[PDB]
Amino acid sequence: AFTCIYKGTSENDIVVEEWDAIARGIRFSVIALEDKEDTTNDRWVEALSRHTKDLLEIESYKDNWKKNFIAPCALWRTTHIENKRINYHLI
Amino acid sequence: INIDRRRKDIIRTININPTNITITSIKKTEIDGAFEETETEIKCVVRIFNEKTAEKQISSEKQGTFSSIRTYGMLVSNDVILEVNSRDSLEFECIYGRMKIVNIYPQIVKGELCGYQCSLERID
Repeated sequence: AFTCIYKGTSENDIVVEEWDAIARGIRFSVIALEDKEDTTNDRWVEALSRHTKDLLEIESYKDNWKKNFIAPCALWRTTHIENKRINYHLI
Repeated sequence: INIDRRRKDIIRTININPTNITITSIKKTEIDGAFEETETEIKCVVRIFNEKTAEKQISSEKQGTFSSIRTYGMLVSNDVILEVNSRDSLEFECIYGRMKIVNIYPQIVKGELCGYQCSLERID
């Protein structure tokens, strides 16, 4: 499966006289062709996607978009990670 | 060649297969850096003939679509002076598309005009 996203329309509305026709080009796109798993080793992302699914009753994709996403949906990627040793025993 | 021989030939040739015509002349005159058009009309008996085996061109675009062909020539006597420039045009209503006098070849003998040989676009 997959899910097309409407992006726009061709440059102008062209007339093609030899074919005796009028044409217009609608422009779609598809997301995340390669991704085929919908799973993550980021435990935090898994936890928050589960929380969003339970709270909200919609699909929740974990690491990145998947091509067959079912709108309405949510995504919970991680963008930045910082680690600190705040103590001898604590991180 | 004598002038009278050419006159007889052209008048006879026109009279074998004549067609009455209403050439409408639209002359552009420069006025303050732009054109002012004065439309005038004339009538001439004329013979129309095929001069070229050309092919029909079609020019379709957002301004419009029109198709012309350069096949038809035309022959007209000395009765009326004709002139076609970049700034002047001569056209008329043939039932099968409007004709347009692209070019005028004046048949002159010893500096005396005796008739025009002509070429047309039949603008569909």
